[PDB]
Amino acid sequence: AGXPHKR
Amino acid sequence: PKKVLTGVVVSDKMQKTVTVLVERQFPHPLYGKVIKRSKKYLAHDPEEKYKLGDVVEIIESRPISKRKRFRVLRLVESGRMDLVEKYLIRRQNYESLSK
Amino acid sequence: MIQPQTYLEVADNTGARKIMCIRVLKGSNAKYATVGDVIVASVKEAIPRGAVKEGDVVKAVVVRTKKEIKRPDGSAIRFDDNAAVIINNQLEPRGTRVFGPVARELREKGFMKIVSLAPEVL
Amino acid sequence: RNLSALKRHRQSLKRRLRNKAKKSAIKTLSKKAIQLAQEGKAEEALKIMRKAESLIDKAAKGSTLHKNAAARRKSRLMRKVRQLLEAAGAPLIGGG
Amino acid sequence: MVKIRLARFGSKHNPHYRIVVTDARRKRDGKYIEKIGYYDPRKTTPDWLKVDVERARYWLSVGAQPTDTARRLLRQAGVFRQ
RNA sequence: CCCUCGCCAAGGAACUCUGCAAGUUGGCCCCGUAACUUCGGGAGAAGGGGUGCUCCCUGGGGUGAUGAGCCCCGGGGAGCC
RNA sequence: UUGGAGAGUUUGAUCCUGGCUCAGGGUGAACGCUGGCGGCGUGCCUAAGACAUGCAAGUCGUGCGGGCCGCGGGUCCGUGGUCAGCGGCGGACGGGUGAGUAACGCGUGGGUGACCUACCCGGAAGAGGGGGACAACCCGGGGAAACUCGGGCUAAUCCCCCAUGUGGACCCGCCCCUUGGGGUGUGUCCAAAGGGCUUUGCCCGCUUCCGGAUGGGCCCGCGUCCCAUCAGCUAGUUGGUGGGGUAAUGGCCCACCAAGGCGACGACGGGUAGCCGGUCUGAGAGGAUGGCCGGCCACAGGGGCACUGAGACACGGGCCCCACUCCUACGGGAGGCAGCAGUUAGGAAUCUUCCGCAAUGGGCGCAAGCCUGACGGAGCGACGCCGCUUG
RNA sequence: AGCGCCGGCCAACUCCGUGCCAGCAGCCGCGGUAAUACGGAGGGCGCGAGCGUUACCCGGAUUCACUGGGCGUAAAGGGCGUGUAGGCGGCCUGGGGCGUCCCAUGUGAAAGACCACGGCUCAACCGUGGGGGAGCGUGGGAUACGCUCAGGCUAGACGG
RNA sequence: CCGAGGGUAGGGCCCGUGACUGGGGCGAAGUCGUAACAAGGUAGCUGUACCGGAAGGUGCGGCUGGAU
Ligand SMILES: [Mg+2]
Ligand SMILES: [Mg+2]
Ligand SMILES: [Mg+2]
Ligand SMILES: [Mg+2]
Ligand SMILES: [Mg+2]
Ligand SMILES: [Mg+2]
Ligand SMILES: [Mg+2]
Ligand SMILES: [Mg+2]
Ligand SMILES: [Mg+2]
Ligand SMILES: [Mg+2]
Ligand SMILES: [Mg+2]
Ligand SMILES: [Mg+2]
Ligand SMILES: [Mg+2]
Ligand SMILES: [Mg+2]
Ligand SMILES: [Mg+2]
Ligand SMILES: [Mg+2]
Ligand SMILES: [Mg+2]
Ligand SMILES: [Mg+2]
Ligand SMILES: [Mg+2]
Ligand SMILES: [Mg+2]
Ligand SMILES: [Mg+2]
Ligand SMILES: [Mg+2]
Ligand SMILES: [Mg+2]
Ligand SMILES: [Mg+2]
Ligand SMILES: [Mg+2]
Ligand SMILES: [Mg+2]
Ligand SMILES: [Mg+2]
Ligand SMILES: [Mg+2]
Ligand SMILES: [Mg+2]
Ligand SMILES: [Mg+2]
Ligand SMILES: [Mg+2]
Ligand SMILES: [Mg+2]
Ligand SMILES: [Mg+2]
Ligand SMILES: [Mg+2]
Ligand SMILES: [Mg+2]
Ligand SMILES: [Mg+2]
Ligand SMILES: [Mg+2]
Ligand SMILES: [Mg+2]
Ligand SMILES: [Mg+2]
Ligand SMILES: [Mg+2]
Ligand SMILES: [Mg+2]
Ligand SMILES: [Mg+2]
Ligand SMILES: [Mg+2]
Ligand SMILES: [Mg+2]
Ligand SMILES: [Mg+2]
Ligand SMILES: [Mg+2]
Ligand SMILES: [Mg+2]
Ligand SMILES: [Mg+2]
Ligand SMILES: [Mg+2]
Ligand SMILES: [Mg+2]
Ligand SMILES: [Mg+2]
Ligand SMILES: [Mg+2]
Ligand SMILES: [Mg+2]
Ligand SMILES: [Mg+2]
Ligand SMILES: [Mg+2]
Ligand SMILES: [Mg+2]
Ligand SMILES: [Mg+2]
Ligand SMILES: [Mg+2]
Ligand SMILES: [Mg+2]
Ligand SMILES: [Mg+2]
Ligand SMILES: [Mg+2]
Ligand SMILES: [Mg+2]
Ligand SMILES: [Mg+2]
Ligand SMILES: [Mg+2]
Ligand SMILES: [Mg+2]
Ligand SMILES: [Mg+2]
Ligand SMILES: [Mg+2]
Ligand SMILES: [Mg+2]
Ligand SMILES: [Mg+2]
Ligand SMILES: [Mg+2]
Ligand SMILES: [Mg+2]
Ligand SMILES: [Mg+2]
Ligand SMILES: [Mg+2]
Ligand SMILES: [Mg+2]
Ligand SMILES: [Mg+2]
Ligand SMILES: [Mg+2]
Ligand SMILES: [Mg+2]
Ligand SMILES: [Mg+2]
Ligand SMILES: [Mg+2]
Ligand SMILES: [Mg+2]
Ligand SMILES: [Mg+2]
Ligand SMILES: [Mg+2]
Ligand SMILES: [Mg+2]
Ligand SMILES: [Mg+2]
Ligand SMILES: [Mg+2]
Ligand SMILES: [Mg+2]
Ligand SMILES: [Mg+2]
Ligand SMILES: [Mg+2]
Ligand SMILES: [Mg+2]
Ligand SMILES: [Mg+2]
Ligand SMILES: [Mg+2]
Ligand SMILES: [Mg+2]
Ligand SMILES: [Mg+2]
Ligand SMILES: [Mg+2]
Ligand SMILES: [Mg+2]
Ligand SMILES: [Mg+2]
Ligand SMILES: [Mg+2]
Ligand SMILES: [Mg+2]
Ligand SMILES: [Mg+2]
Ligand SMILES: [Mg+2]
Ligand SMILES: [Mg+2]
Ligand SMILES: [Mg+2]
Ligand SMILES: [Mg+2]
Ligand SMILES: [Mg+2]
Ligand SMILES: [Mg+2]
Ligand SMILES: [Mg+2]
Ligand SMILES: [Mg+2]
Ligand SMILES: [Mg+2]
Ligand SMILES: [Mg+2]
Ligand SMILES: [Mg+2]
Ligand SMILES: [Mg+2]
Ligand SMILES: [Mg+2]
Ligand SMILES: [Mg+2]
Ligand SMILES: [Mg+2]
Ligand SMILES: [Mg+2]
Ligand SMILES: [Mg+2]
Ligand SMILES: [Mg+2]
Ligand SMILES: [Mg+2]
Ligand SMILES: [Mg+2]
Ligand SMILES: [Mg+2]
Ligand SMILES: [Mg+2]
Ligand SMILES: [Mg+2]
Ligand SMILES: [Mg+2]
Ligand SMILES: [Mg+2]
Ligand SMILES: [Mg+2]
Ligand SMILES: [Mg+2]
Ligand SMILES: [Mg+2]
Ligand SMILES: [Mg+2]
Ligand SMILES: [Mg+2]
Ligand SMILES: [Mg+2]
Ligand SMILES: [Mg+2]
Ligand SMILES: [Mg+2]
Ligand SMILES: [Mg+2]
Ligand SMILES: [Mg+2]
Ligand SMILES: [Mg+2]
Ligand SMILES: [Mg+2]
Ligand SMILES: [Mg+2]
Ligand SMILES: [Mg+2]
Ligand SMILES: [Mg+2]
Ligand SMILES: [Mg+2]
Ligand SMILES: [Mg+2]
Ligand SMILES: [Mg+2]
Ligand SMILES: [Mg+2]
Ligand SMILES: [Mg+2]
Ligand SMILES: [Mg+2]
Ligand SMILES: [Mg+2]
Ligand SMILES: [Mg+2]
Ligand SMILES: [Mg+2]
Ligand SMILES: [Mg+2]
Ligand SMILES: [Mg+2]
Ligand SMILES: [Mg+2]
Ligand SMILES: [Mg+2]
Ligand SMILES: [Mg+2]
Ligand SMILES: [Mg+2]
Ligand SMILES: [Mg+2]
Ligand SMILES: [Mg+2]
Ligand SMILES: [Mg+2]
Ligand SMILES: [Mg+2]
Ligand SMILES: [Mg+2]
Ligand SMILES: [Mg+2]
Ligand SMILES: [Mg+2]
Ligand SMILES: [Mg+2]
Ligand SMILES: [Mg+2]
Ligand SMILES: [Mg+2]
Ligand SMILES: [Mg+2]
Ligand SMILES: [Mg+2]
Ligand SMILES: [Mg+2]
Ligand SMILES: [Mg+2]
Ligand SMILES: [Mg+2]
Ligand SMILES: [Mg+2]
Ligand SMILES: [Mg+2]
Ligand SMILES: [Mg+2]
Ligand SMILES: [Mg+2]
Ligand SMILES: [Mg+2]
Ligand SMILES: [Mg+2]
Ligand SMILES: [Mg+2]
Ligand SMILES: [Mg+2]
Ligand SMILES: [Mg+2]
Repeated sequence: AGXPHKR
Repeated sequence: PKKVLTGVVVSDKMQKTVTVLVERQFPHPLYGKVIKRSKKYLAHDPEEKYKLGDVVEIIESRPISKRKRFRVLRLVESGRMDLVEKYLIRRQNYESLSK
Repeated sequence: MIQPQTYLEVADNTGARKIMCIRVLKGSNAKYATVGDVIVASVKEAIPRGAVKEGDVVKAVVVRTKKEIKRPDGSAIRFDDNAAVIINNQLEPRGTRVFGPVARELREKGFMKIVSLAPEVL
Repeated sequence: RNLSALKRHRQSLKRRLRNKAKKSAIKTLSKKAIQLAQEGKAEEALKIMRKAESLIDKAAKGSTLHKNAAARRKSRLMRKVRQLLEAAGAPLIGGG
Repeated sequence: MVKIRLARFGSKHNPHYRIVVTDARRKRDGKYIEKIGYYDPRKTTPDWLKVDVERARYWLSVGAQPTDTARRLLRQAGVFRQ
């Protein structure tokens, strides 16, 4: 939850 | 009256403190049999005069530290390392109880 | 200067967090979207149990940009992120709150609801 | 929508500043006196220490300090002064 | 302060009080310190009032405060007789 | 215009057969590290914190003498840009 | 010795074993069909979901100074009110709720030589001299508002210094005791506030101190559910020293040193649950349960925090963060029903936006009195028990 | 004046309609053309401003068995040893007094429950009084049994 | 300094759901064979192993809860 995540 | 208990000393490995192992007997509330139950108290030994195997009396008192709420009141017996072995064998048997 | 692939924070409580612009709804072939321009977006990150969820194709209006927008009075304004507000086909916001400041350009562009819900209009 | 709670809130602030100011001085002069006691500076320490003691018990007159708090704070002040001056010279004046 | 007052028992439309010592901050029908007598205001029985008087004076001596309508039922029981 | 090189607003793979190329990361110290496994590993997984200079206090070693000097490995405290 | 009933069903039939099932009592119930009256009870068990509107905590002019207003005159006093302000006391009670909590939380018995207690009671002593501030008010910007900023005046039980020291507090001595208990001596430090009448005196208040009483805090023994298909847990962890902190003990908190502490007598973990007096059942032993009433605990939209204070880390007080809702004149601001009614959502399902302070009780006050959705009553509902009718 | 019910358990039976249909049902079971078991009717049983149903608790359930159960073949002896903790442990004498027993004493709030009396015309509800236990604190006592400590024995056990 | 919480990164537990897949239970009158109950027509059961549409068969060892 930045910023893109992995999940 | 400040509660007074009696027990052996199972640990001397602390500064100004010994572990006193008190036991008590009572009948089972439902099955009537008389059963044993024990409890360790961290007692105050400020003169560091008490050692392993000593059967001593402890008295309820104001808190010395967390967990430390009894003072050693008087010696009773000495050299009861036979009871200390019973305690240590049990704690030792716990290694055979894991997985 | 938002274009397809651009990520944007959502400055509302619709449950979305990050959207990626997939179209600039401005004529046949607009290269960029600035403040006040509507985009089409995929919802790339949402919080659980929201109005929108990850994978929704939503519309949103750009409410502030990291590219400074210039003003006829010779001044400019710039923000620390690109943010947008999720809307419906009637240009109304789909949430009840908007977070952070928005650019006054929204008022003249026809987004009176958002401007009111904005804590600051710069 | 109202109350005399608004008033009791205004008063709480006035007494907050009144309490804070007293405790500030109590802390200042005590460290001041203890600092001299370490240097000793025996006379100057005790002359300050009295003004500390005076302000302490002056706080226990109202709601700033409880009696046993003043007593506790006084007990440790004189207790620290003597043991520092014992690494030096005679107390000369008073408070002992 | 500790007080001496009426803790209404009984039922609806059937008042029956106990003259009792309790803390003023205790609730009306709450845990009292000691019972010093009962009182039937409706006078439905030969003895609708009763006070220990010996105890009612102990608590009185140590600082208990009666109510205004409890002061009467101790007066009417002669707690104050000099 | 070509080669080799430097930087670039906003965006950030949308380029393209392919992130090709080039960015990114990067040494040491410390913390910490998953599936799974043949129990060795996977592992530098991942991820993170530290890194300069000044002053003060201090532990151990080599040499020598046990000391000074010289040399090596450290620990704590307060600061400066 | 006041207390103990059993039956159906496996077979062609039998005895046994064994499960299933029924007759009983119970409920904060709900649902169907039905319904006349009264009494005493009792009624959101689900979303501790979300809430429109009124109300649920104020009071004292016998502490102080004013603005207004009427009352008796000389714009001077007195007076009655009235409105905020300053200053007291109350708002920490009472009322709601059961989310959290398997805990010294509760229960039960104890410890405090380790402690506190406003108003009350009892005994002792005292209230003597000076000074000062801030609101109200006057003046000036801002705003739709909430509302606030600035400058200047002033009183008091408001703040401060000095004096007095019955006394009390502190350090160091010695005495008794024996964890910080009670003495004592030198040094050191700490008091106050006045108002109202009927005035060589009373009354309400003030001040330091001792004791009582009451309400608390803290500590310990024993007790307190399910899962071992949770078996190992622990770095402030366990002890020590010094110090901070508090009314007070304590790793409660910090520095350092020691390497300890706990666990099959179930640690750690997971699940569920507020606990009790009691309630239901039962021959008892036991089982099940903890709504209404009483006691204790916990929470006050979700969290963190302290302030004021005898007492709160405070439901209708304050600060900050979050989620939500709201008004707005679009610049900006507000809110916290698990108080009493009431709305909506959820649900099989659970009430009147009633009356009154007359009574009991509480806050304030010299008192009259004021406030009191606590409370006393009324309302709705066969929800329950009891009584009564349709002869 | 209503509601349930009338096969057995379980108190209350006949007629018609239906024909493994429609339906009933807590368990066993009813309905296939003569159904006291389905549906209606008459009659009957039981309660009565209630009567039934669903849900849940205890009871029957001696079916978690302390009171108060079992394990050859019904469900149930570990495949067998060895042994840790633990549980249990022979005859005699003495010390202590922990368990255990006795007496006194403090606590065990009110309410509730229970007995007595009384107040609302009775009752429910409500008031007054009486009776207390267990558990735990303290003080005193008893010592058979269990425990501990000390001393002796040889019948268990081990050894030659 | 601590600090609600926000953020980055990586673990553990639990619940729901998932193309497809595995068996299980139940279901008046389906298809295949007849394994078991009689010596059930190869005594049965059994642990294991291998095989076979299916019950099952066979091997090794065990049991009688096996007929005569
Ligand atoms: Mg957001
Ligand atoms: Mg979601
Ligand atoms: Mg996705
Ligand atoms: Mg929106
Ligand atoms: Mg934002
Ligand atoms: Mg706006
Ligand atoms: Mg300072
Ligand atoms: Mg004080
Ligand atoms: Mg009535
Ligand atoms: Mg109270
Ligand atoms: Mg450059
Ligand atoms: Mg660029
Ligand atoms: Mg850039
Ligand atoms: Mg990218
Ligand atoms: Mg990027
Ligand atoms: Mg690509
Ligand atoms: Mg290209
Ligand atoms: Mg392409
Ligand atoms: Mg492509
Ligand atoms: Mg290629
Ligand atoms: Mg490459
Ligand atoms: Mg590079
Ligand atoms: Mg590099
Ligand atoms: Mg590289
Ligand atoms: Mg992984
Ligand atoms: Mg992997
Ligand atoms: Mg490995
Ligand atoms: Mg490894
Ligand atoms: Mg791999
Ligand atoms: Mg490695
Ligand atoms: Mg790395
Ligand atoms: Mg490594
Ligand atoms: Mg790094
Ligand atoms: Mg430099
Ligand atoms: Mg060195
Ligand atoms: Mg050296
Ligand atoms: Mg060399
Ligand atoms: Mg050498
Ligand atoms: Mg050297
Ligand atoms: Mg029976
Ligand atoms: Mg039978
Ligand atoms: Mg049958
Ligand atoms: Mg059979
Ligand atoms: Mg049969
Ligand atoms: Mg047969
Ligand atoms: Mg037959
Ligand atoms: Mg039978
Ligand atoms: Mg049976
Ligand atoms: Mg049977
Ligand atoms: Mg029943
Ligand atoms: Mg009904
Ligand atoms: Mg009633
Ligand atoms: Mg009623
Ligand atoms: Mg509700
Ligand atoms: Mg309930
Ligand atoms: Mg509830
Ligand atoms: Mg919801
Ligand atoms: Mg809602
Ligand atoms: Mg009102
Ligand atoms: Mg005043
Ligand atoms: Mg006023
Ligand atoms: Mg309360
Ligand atoms: Mg209530
Ligand atoms: Mg309520
Ligand atoms: Mg209640
Ligand atoms: Mg709860
Ligand atoms: Mg738990
Ligand atoms: Mg546990
Ligand atoms: Mg506990
Ligand atoms: Mg306790
Ligand atoms: Mg207690
Ligand atoms: Mg107060
Ligand atoms: Mg008073
Ligand atoms: Mg003056
Ligand atoms: Mg002045
Ligand atoms: Mg001003
Ligand atoms: Mg303004
Ligand atoms: Mg103004
Ligand atoms: Mg001023
Ligand atoms: Mg003396
Ligand atoms: Mg003075
Ligand atoms: Mg004075
Ligand atoms: Mg405790
Ligand atoms: Mg316990
Ligand atoms: Mg200490
Ligand atoms: Mg700690
Ligand atoms: Mg530390
Ligand atoms: Mg250490
Ligand atoms: Mg234990
Ligand atoms: Mg839970
Ligand atoms: Mg619950
Ligand atoms: Mg709970
Ligand atoms: Mg029974
Ligand atoms: Mg009974
Ligand atoms: Mg329970
Ligand atoms: Mg309750
Ligand atoms: Mg109620
Ligand atoms: Mg209750
Ligand atoms: Mg909270
Ligand atoms: Mg709420
Ligand atoms: Mg809040
Ligand atoms: Mg909260
Ligand atoms: Mg204070
Ligand atoms: Mg609280
Ligand atoms: Mg409050
Ligand atoms: Mg608060
Ligand atoms: Mg509220
Ligand atoms: Mg504010
Ligand atoms: Mg404006
Ligand atoms: Mg605003
Ligand atoms: Mg602003
Ligand atoms: Mg503001
Ligand atoms: Mg606010
Ligand atoms: Mg607020
Ligand atoms: Mg309400
Ligand atoms: Mg309602
Ligand atoms: Mg509704
Ligand atoms: Mg509904
Ligand atoms: Mg009601
Ligand atoms: Mg009243
Ligand atoms: Mg009262
Ligand atoms: Mg009154
Ligand atoms: Mg009064
Ligand atoms: Mg009012
Ligand atoms: Mg009212
Ligand atoms: Mg009421
Ligand atoms: Mg109802
Ligand atoms: Mg009725
Ligand atoms: Mg019946
Ligand atoms: Mg028959
Ligand atoms: Mg029957
Ligand atoms: Mg019959
Ligand atoms: Mg036919
Ligand atoms: Mg038909
Ligand atoms: Mg039937
Ligand atoms: Mg039935
Ligand atoms: Mg026919
Ligand atoms: Mg027929
Ligand atoms: Mg026939
Ligand atoms: Mg028939
Ligand atoms: Mg029948
Ligand atoms: Mg029939
Ligand atoms: Mg009736
Ligand atoms: Mg019923
Ligand atoms: Mg029975
Ligand atoms: Mg039973
Ligand atoms: Mg049962
Ligand atoms: Mg059973
Ligand atoms: Mg069974
Ligand atoms: Mg038995
Ligand atoms: Mg049996
Ligand atoms: Mg065998
Ligand atoms: Mg085995
Ligand atoms: Mg053994
Ligand atoms: Mg034994
Ligand atoms: Mg024996
Ligand atoms: Mg004994
Ligand atoms: Mg009782
Ligand atoms: Mg009796
Ligand atoms: Mg009893
Ligand atoms: Mg006893
Ligand atoms: Mg004794
Ligand atoms: Mg930090
Ligand atoms: Mg943190
Ligand atoms: Mg965090
Ligand atoms: Mg944050
Ligand atoms: Mg995870
Ligand atoms: Mg399948
Ligand atoms: Mg066929
Ligand atoms: Mg065959
Ligand atoms: Mg054959
Ligand atoms: Mg055969
Ligand atoms: Mg065969
Ligand atoms: Mg075989
Ligand atoms: Mg074959
Ligand atoms: Mg064979
Ligand atoms: Mg064999
Ligand atoms: Mg044979």
